[PDB]
Amino acid sequence: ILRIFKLSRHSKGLQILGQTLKASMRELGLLIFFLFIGVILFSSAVYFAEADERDSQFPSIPDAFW
Amino acid sequence: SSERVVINISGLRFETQLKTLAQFPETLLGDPKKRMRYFDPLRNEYFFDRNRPSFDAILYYYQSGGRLRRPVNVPLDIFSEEIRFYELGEEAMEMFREDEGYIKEEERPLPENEFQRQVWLLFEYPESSGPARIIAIVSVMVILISIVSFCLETLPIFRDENEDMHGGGVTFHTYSQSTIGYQQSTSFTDPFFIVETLCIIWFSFEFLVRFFACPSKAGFFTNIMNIIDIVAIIPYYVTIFLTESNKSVLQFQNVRRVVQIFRIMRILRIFKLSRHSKGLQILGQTLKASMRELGLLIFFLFIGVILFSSAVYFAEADERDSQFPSIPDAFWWAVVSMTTVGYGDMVPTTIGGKIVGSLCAIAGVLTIALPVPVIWSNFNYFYHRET
Amino acid sequence: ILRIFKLSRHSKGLQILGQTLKASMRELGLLIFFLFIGVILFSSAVYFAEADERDSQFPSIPDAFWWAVVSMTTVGYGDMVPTTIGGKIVGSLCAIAGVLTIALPVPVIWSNFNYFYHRET
Ligand SMILES: [K+]
Ligand SMILES: [K+]
Ligand SMILES: [K+]
Repeated sequence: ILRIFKLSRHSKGLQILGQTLKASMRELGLLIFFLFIGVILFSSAVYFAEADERDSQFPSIPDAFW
Repeated sequence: SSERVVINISGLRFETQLKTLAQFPETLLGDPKKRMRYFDPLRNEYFFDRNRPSFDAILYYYQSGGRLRRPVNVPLDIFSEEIRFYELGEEAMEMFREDEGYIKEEERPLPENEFQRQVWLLFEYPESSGPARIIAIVSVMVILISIVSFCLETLPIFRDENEDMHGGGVTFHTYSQSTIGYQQSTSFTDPFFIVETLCIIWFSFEFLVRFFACPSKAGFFTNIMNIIDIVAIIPYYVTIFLTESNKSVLQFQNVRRVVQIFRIMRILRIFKLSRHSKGLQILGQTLKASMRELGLLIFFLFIGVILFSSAVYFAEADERDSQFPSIPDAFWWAVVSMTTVGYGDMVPTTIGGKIVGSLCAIAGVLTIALPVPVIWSNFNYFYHRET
Repeated sequence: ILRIFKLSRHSKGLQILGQTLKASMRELGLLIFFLFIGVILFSSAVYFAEADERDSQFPSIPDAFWWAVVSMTTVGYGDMVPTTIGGKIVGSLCAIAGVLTIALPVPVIWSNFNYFYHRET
C-alpha cells in the first residue's frame, strides 16, 4: 500500500505535508509521549475503578489502553 | 540647571536639559567626567557613533524619571547593549529584563564539601560525568521497567492463575495477593514482588542519595521532583506496614480499600520520568501557569453538565425506557456528549431529549475550545524558552 | 435549575463568559444557522440514501435530523447510522463539514472572551 506515496512525486501538497512533518517531529514526538503518559495513567485508574464489578469491560490495564 | 545639552546620535540630533541628565549621575550622560570624552567643542554637542533607534528610550528614561521601555522596532540584543553602553546600571537592567519577560534564575546552591559535590553532580547532572549520564539511563530503564511490571500484574494470564481461580474459595494469601498485585514474602517466590522490590530499592536509593548529597535540606520538599521521588516509594512501604499490621483475613478485609488506593498510587511512578524529560517539565510549567483558565474550564463544564444533564433527564423521564435514571446519573451522558466522545451507552430517545442533546454538544464544543489558546501560549513560551 | 446562574453574581468567570456570549451573538447566530442548513441538507440525503433498505435507521427526514447533528458535532453516538454506500458517502461528508462549520465561531469567542477576561484579571 506504500505505493500510494508514489503520488508524492506529482503532488506538491503531499510534498508540503511531507516537509511539514519532518519539521515538526519534535512536537509530533511530544504529542505521542504525552499521550502515552496519559493512556497508561488513565487506562490504569479506570481499570481498578471497574475491577470489582463483575462485568468490567476492562480485563487488564494494558487492555484498557485501547 | 536648564542649560541645554545636545546629543548627536550618528547624526540624529537630541536635546535635553542638563538637569534632566544630572538626575542620574552614575550614568555615562549624567557624569561630566564620563561624557567629556564625547564632547565636540566645535559644535557644542556630545557625539555618539551609535545605533539611532535605541536612543529615545534612553533619553526618555531620564525624562520619565526611570521608564526604560525598549522600542518596538529595536531588537532586544541591540537595545540591551545600548543600555550597557550608557551605563544605566544593574537596577534598570534588571527591571528591564523582568518587564521583558526574563526571570532571574538566581544561583544554584553548592555543596562546598568535596564529597557531596562529587556525588550530587552525578545524581542531578547527567552532564557532570559520562558516568553521571550512565546513571540517568539506568534510572529511566528502571522507571520503564517498573511501569511495565505494574501493568503486567493485571494480565489475566497471570492474576488469574491462583488457588481459587475457579470460584472455589478464598485463601488469605490469594486474597491479599489479588488486591496488592504481588505476593509479599521473604521467600521472594513471586517474580512481581521481586521486580517491584528491586525497582523500589533503586528508587529508595536515589531518594536517599539525593537527600544527603543536596546542598540544602530546606528547599528539598519544596521541589516537585523530590515530591515525586517520594511518592514513588510510599506505596510499597505503606503496603508492607498495612499487611503486617493486619495479618488476618478479617483484618485485611478491613483495610483493603486503603491497600487498593496505594496500589493505584503506584502508577504515579510514571512522573519520575519528568526528571529526564524536558517536555514533561515544559507541560509541567504550562499547567501551573494556566491553572486559572484550566480552572474555569472545569467550572464552566460543571455548570453545563448540571444544566444539560438536568434537562435531558426530565425530557426523557416520562418514557418507559429512559436511559437516564436520575439527574446525577445523566452527569455521565452530559460530559461524554460535551467532550464529543459520545460512547452511546446512554442516549435521549425523545424529541425533547434530542434537542437538549444537540445543544449540549454544540456547547461543549465551544466551552472546551476556550482554554486552548491560553495553553498554546504558556506552553509555546516555556518551550521556546529552553529548546 | 436556572438557580445555577445565581452563582454568576459571585463568579467573575461566569460574568466574563456572560459578556463573551452577548458580544458574539452574531457569530453564535450564524453557527446555528449554518448548522441548520447542514442538518436539513445532510439528514435529507442520508434518508433517501437508505430509504430503499429494509432496515433504514432513518424513518423520516426530520427523524434523521438527530443523526446529522450528532455526526456534524462528531459526537457520533451510533444509535443511528447509514448502512449503504450511498448513505456512507453522505455520512463522511456530513462529518468533515461539521468539523469545519463548528470551527468557525471559535476564533471570535476566544477574542471577545480573551478581551473581557484580561479586562478584569
Ligand atoms: K469527537
Ligand atoms: K466521537
Ligand atoms: K462516538
